[PDB]
Amino acid sequence: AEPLVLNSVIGFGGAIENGLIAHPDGRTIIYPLGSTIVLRDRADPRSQEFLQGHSDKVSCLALSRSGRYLASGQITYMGFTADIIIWDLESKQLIHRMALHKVKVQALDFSCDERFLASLGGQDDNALVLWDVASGNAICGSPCNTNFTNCVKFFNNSPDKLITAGNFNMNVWTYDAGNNKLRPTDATLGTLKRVFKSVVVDANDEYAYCGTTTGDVLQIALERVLFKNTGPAKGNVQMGVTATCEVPTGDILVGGGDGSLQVLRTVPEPSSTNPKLLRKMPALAGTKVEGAITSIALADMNARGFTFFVGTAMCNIYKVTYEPATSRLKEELVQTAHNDKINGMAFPNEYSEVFATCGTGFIRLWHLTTCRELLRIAVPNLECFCIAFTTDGSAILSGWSDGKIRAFGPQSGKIIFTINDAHQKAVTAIASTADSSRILSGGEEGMVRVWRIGRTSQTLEASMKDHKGPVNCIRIKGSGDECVSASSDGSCILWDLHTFKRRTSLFANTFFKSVVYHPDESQLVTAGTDRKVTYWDAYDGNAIRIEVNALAVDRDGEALVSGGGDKLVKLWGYDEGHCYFVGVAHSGAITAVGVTPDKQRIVSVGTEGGIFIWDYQRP
Amino acid sequence: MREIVHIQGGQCGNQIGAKFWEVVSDEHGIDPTGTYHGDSDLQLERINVYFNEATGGRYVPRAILMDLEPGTMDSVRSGPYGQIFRPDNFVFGQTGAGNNWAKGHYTEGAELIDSVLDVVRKEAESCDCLQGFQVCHSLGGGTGSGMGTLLISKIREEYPDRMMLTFSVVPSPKVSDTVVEPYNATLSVHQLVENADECMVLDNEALYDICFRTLKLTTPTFGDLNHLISAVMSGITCCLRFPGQLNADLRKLAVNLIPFPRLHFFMVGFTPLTSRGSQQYRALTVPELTQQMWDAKNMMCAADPRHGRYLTASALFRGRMSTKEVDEQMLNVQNKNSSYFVEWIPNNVKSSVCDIPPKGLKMSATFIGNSTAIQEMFKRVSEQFTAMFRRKAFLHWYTGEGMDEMEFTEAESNMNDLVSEYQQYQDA
Amino acid sequence: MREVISIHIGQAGIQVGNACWELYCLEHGIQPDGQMPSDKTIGGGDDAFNTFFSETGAGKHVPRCIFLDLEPTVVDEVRTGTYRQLFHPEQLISGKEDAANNFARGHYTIGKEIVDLALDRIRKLADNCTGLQGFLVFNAVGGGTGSGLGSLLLERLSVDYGKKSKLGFTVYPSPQVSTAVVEPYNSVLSTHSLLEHTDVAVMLDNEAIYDICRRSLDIERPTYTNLNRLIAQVISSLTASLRFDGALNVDITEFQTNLVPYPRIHFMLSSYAPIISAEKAYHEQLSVAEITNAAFEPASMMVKCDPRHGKYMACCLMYRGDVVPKDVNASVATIKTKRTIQFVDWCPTGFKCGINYQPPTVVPGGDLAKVQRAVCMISNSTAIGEIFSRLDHKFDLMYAKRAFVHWYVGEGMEEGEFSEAREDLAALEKDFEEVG
Ligand SMILES: CC(=O)O[C@H]1C(=O)[C@@]2(C)[C@H]([C@H](OC(=O)c3ccccc3)[C@]3(O)C[C@H](OC(=O)[C@H](O)[C@@H](NC(=O)c4ccccc4)c4ccccc4)C(C)=C1C3(C)C)[C@]1(OC(C)=O)CO[C@@H]1C[C@@H]2O
Ligand SMILES: Nc1nc2c(ncn2[C@@H]2O[C@H](COP(=O)(O)OP(=O)(O)OP(=O)(O)O)[C@@H](O)[C@H]2O)c(=O)[nH]1
Ligand SMILES: Nc1nc2c(ncn2[C@@H]2O[C@H](COP(=O)(O)OP(=O)(O)O)[C@@H](O)[C@H]2O)c(=O)[nH]1
Ligand SMILES: [Mg+2]
Repeated sequence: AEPLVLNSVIGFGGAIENGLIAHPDGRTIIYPLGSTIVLRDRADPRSQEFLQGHSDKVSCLALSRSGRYLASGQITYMGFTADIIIWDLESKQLIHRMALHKVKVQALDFSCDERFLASLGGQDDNALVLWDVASGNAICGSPCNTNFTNCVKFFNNSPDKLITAGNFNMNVWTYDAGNNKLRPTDATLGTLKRVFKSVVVDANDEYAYCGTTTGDVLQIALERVLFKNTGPAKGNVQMGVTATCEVPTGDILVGGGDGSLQVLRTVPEPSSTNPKLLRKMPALAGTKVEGAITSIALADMNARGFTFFVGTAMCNIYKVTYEPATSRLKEELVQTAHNDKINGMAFPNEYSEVFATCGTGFIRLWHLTTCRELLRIAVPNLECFCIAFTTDGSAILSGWSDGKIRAFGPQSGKIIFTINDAHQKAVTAIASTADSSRILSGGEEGMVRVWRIGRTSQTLEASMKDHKGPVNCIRIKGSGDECVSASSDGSCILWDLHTFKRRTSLFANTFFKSVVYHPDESQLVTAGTDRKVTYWDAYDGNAIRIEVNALAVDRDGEALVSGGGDKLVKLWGYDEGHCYFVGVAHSGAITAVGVTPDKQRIVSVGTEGGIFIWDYQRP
Repeated sequence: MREIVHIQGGQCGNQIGAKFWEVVSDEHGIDPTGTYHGDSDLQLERINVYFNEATGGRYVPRAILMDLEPGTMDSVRSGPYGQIFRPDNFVFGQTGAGNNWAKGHYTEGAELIDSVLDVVRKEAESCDCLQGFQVCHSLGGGTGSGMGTLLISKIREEYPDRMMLTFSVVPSPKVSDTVVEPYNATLSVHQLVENADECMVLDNEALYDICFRTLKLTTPTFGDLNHLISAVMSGITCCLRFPGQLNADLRKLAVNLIPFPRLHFFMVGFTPLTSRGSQQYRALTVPELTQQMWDAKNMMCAADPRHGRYLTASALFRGRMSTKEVDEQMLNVQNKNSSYFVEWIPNNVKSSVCDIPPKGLKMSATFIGNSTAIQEMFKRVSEQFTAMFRRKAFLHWYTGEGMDEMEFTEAESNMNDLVSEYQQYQDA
Repeated sequence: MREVISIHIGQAGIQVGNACWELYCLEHGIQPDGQMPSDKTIGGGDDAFNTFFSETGAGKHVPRCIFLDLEPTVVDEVRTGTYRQLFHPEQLISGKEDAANNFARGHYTIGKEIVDLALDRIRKLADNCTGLQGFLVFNAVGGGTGSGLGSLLLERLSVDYGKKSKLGFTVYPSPQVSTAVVEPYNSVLSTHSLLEHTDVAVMLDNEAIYDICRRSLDIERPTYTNLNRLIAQVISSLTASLRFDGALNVDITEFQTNLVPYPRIHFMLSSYAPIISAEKAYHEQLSVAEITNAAFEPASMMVKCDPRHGKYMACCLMYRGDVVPKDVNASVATIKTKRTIQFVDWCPTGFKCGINYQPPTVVPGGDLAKVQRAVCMISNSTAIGEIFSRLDHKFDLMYAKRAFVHWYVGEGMEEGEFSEAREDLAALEKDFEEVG
């Protein structure tokens, strides 16, 4: 039926170099996700328009001038062609779907004339191809060389030449008119071996600027391609230049792989002491942002300066307003997004306004009405699993790939306790009692344990409940005292926990991912590899049997909401069993789903690195 | 355990292996990506017989592809399931074979054995319990006969205790796709007899009839013939792969089928086999499968069992059935055509069965037979060889690789000694 | 990887060298200017032409051939024709003076000065190949260059390589039609020195192909281009396995082992089918059965030799386009049922067949039609001795008179080479009778 309004989506494609784009003279920000492109309003941080036409993951993004259609590359599997896709604007649908570059797409760009679109093969199959836009067909093709190129750029004028740089090579290619060939001219630099990363061309094709892993910003002339000036004087960028762009005044924004964002005024200057010699590029303004800078786009405010949208590797979006009048550079943090593979969701009991997300680097906290994440409790190396709230409103439990559980609080302060060696390796599921007096931990090496917890003294008891495989999920009746442990063998086991004697329940047809009680009933709903949403009996039975990973229920058993390897979200009238109000466009293997108890909202989260919000209506 | 290492010699052997490794890849429910996507645990319990572990939950086939002129090895690499093979398991030489057994076994064979034998060993210790070898031949061509037997001799001197299977496809009596064919046939026979334990013989001719009449095929391509051989190649190892109320390892098939160290040339056929028409009428019953396999049509070898006498036999079913049915069926037949069997062997059949059926069907079977009618093929070949060796036709090629003529006398004498042995136990 | 070297000597050799090198560049899309569209990795097509070309540092494809001739007029024509941007002028060899239908002039006096140049280009060409399948010679017996230079070359090649295979398509002096008058001599002198140096030898004459274009194509104006147009079709059918796919691929080694029983007996015949115009193809189904019937027909042979007076020692059939091998097995059986077709006893076998999925390509403005099928046959039959014997009769008919011999002994020869080559003619002929 598909009525499900998409209220909010938080996410960002971090390490997609030059992935961030701003609509030229438009009100939209364009940036990629797991496998989609997102066009947000420039102002209203709700109006999103998503484009989903790729199969695996967007890899490169290019946008032609004049707000015209934009091209999107794609990564694919080992021996299957990539898929460049041209997406129209003013209609926001597909136009052409071109296929080459058997491994992945490395770089794309439009010419000043919107008629030519150049592509660059992956690590393997690295060749330079030209495409026509009217006919989605390849005009010209040629392999660059052994040292694989990295970035390519059309000239701002004369849309007939284009410069490309890579590992140990720079070239300028001109498209011949007599044939389907394009002739390269190599770059001549004096005994210099630089791994060029980013390349920009000035407005008038005078000088090409090129970043370097060493940290230099080599500016070269383009009439002849020879080299002119090295880079920033009074030092050197720390992690090498990664995200370079040009401000219309003739200066260059440079962002290294550490967060150093500075402005180099590049006008050929004579060396003061030695007149027949040039200086290096000075630095007008400088700042520090959080994380390696990967993408820079421009927005002409023209009142004082310019506002540049800066996407950093840490999935943060900054608004860097710089005015050269007083050489003042101020940054703002517009939007943040998680990094990758959000592992666990958590809702505080009887609270439908704030929630928490356990990811592969650390725990973040968000709230309902706005993204506006509250805090990020960081643990450097090892990743978190199965975040949990202690019942009735209490600490946050987090079991890590170390095999240790740790407790934090609201402000989360300092670690409440660390149950170390909680399992052999990689504790996987964690639950608490309704009295917050014991904590269940199901590890990845097929074991279940429980720890008794006092007020300030912890109790390490030796339950050692042996299970048949990794424990995907653990649930407990909030009404009484019981336990259910799922498995990567699907044999969901009912433990009594009064005697710890493994009430002999077993369910074996495949291996399961998520099990849920019916609220105040002897029923069960389990989800595993094969499409199975079977309703069980707590009295060793199966009421009914109807790739799925996550399940959730309402206050009462109204709407069982579900998701899995399929990129959809299925809502079910629990008692009736129909798939009403099905939602789409979650580009990746969805991992968890929540119901926001008090209100009617379904939060969905998957491995793509994003979070989605929907409403909730059941017949 | 019971891991099986696989070889694919010559073009045909390289080609039928593309199907056999495509059928089994589906029976166990893995993807051409190498990642398993079946449903049961039974696909994974004995998956080790045909595959190896790989990083990322991937399984790659334990196959070895040898061929001079690597042109065709591009085809299988471009096939839908060419992505699963280990590209270091692609041994080839650029110079052609010439359909000369000598250079395939004296000059060009010798230069690749060191590489191949390095490959075979690289995956012989990877087996916690190596059961045996298995090869895919074609006795007409130069690589298959030449390299395979030369490869076979090397295997025997280092793996004597293990068993060397051979899915050899023999030349045809009436048809000859090449001209020097009988030479490479006999010269290989002088090698198979002494360095092999079991050797099925199959021929394109009956493969054309079985395709033509029973399946009602119009245009039999090569893949279909190999599609058939892929089936009987999978029908053998159901006991090693799947459960069975009466399992049957290969080593117990050999001891149950060869009374003497040199009567080891077999004959095969598949069941059930029906077009899309009669499958809507025919029913799958134990009686159906046993009469079809016992017939003298389904024998893929171009031989007539009626002219001979079954020394031994066997049957490999698969599907949930009453084993008593199969018990009496083989007892009925052993009584009716009592002339086609031997006397000094009281019960000369082995009746195996497996509990797991084929993928889409529910029941199936496979026949094996060590009859003395197979000596008929060796009579034909021994004629053509002695006709041209009577005139030394095409012979300058063979002495052109250091070879001699005594070898042509020896190989023929052994063929005569062999066919004679199948006559002793043939008292009409 | 699988590459051959097509040599074209004499005038006819560089005449068919035009047609074949007109055919090849068309089947592969090779434009006359070396290159073709979608040449680079954008095309995604390799190995399809390496047998006949060498991609430059970028774009252009130079054909791997050699045009050799003493008459400057024809080689200078190709230098002027449309197909000049193809050939590197190191390939196109010429000389100030011709051989003028003398063997010594082609073998003893002039040939010795340019062969070294030829070998130097071959050595420049042999080193470019990774896997060399074999030499491919195009001779025209009956002239001074062909008999003189070709023979001298093959000696130089054998003492160079030996291990390499030699193959040659040579046009023989027809029994009835004869453009020259002294061709018996040089033909005799050619046959010998090629024999102990060539490994295989195909034979065919214009008079036979004169009937082919008459009976089948129904053209009344046959010229040298048409015959050469057919020879293009023949060899394209042979090399197809070297340069394409399809069931039962064949290479020269494979093809040669199962066609030459004895070191001396290697002279073979040829035939092509179907040979039809555009309209007959509309009134025809072209089943594999008829095409393989017209193949073994002694009318459709390309030489005026009757095989029904001898026995096929072996045969080789190269189909093309849409064929499935049951049909070959089907139709080849039908022939082996027939009676007019004989075989010598010691070979119960005799058929090395082959298929190729790539269709036969027609030339624009050409004469043949567009078909999905075709066959070319090559049979080594003992009936070939007859045309070998006619020349045996024309030699002594003149050598008795000692007519025209002063040219030869005057040009650095003697009478010995006549008698010496005379005995090899008889010696060969009896070998064609020993096999009975
Ligand atoms: C709906 C249905 O049942 O259709 C059948 C079917 O009708 C028939 C005609 C099938 C069908 O087979 C053929 O038509 C066929 C064509 C050429 C050569 C051989 C067979 C079938 O293709 C074959 C296929 O059989 C299998 O899949 C087997 O498990 C077989 N699998 C393969 O060969 C295979 C492998 C990879 C990819 C695709 C197929 C197998 C055999 C041994 C060991 C493991 C697997 C099935 C049941 C059917 C169809 C689809 C029509 C038959 O074959 C098999 C192997 O069962 C032909 O005689 C049987 C009788 C079946 O009734
Ligand atoms: N079928 C066919 N025969 C040709 C063709 N061109 C020439 N011939 C024949 O070639 C024979 C003469 O060949 P030449 O090349 O001139 O002889 P030569 O060895 O070069 O010696 P010179 O003529 O002195 O240069 C004649 O019998 C021609 O019929 C052709 O294009 N097709
Ligand atoms: N079942 C089957 N048999 C084939 C196939 N291709 C060839 N054969 C037979 O293989 C024989 C030739 O052996 P080949 O491998 O080509 O020569 P070799 O490379 O020197 O060993 C011929 O008799 C063919 O008929 C095929 O695709 N399927
Ligand atoms: Mg001439």
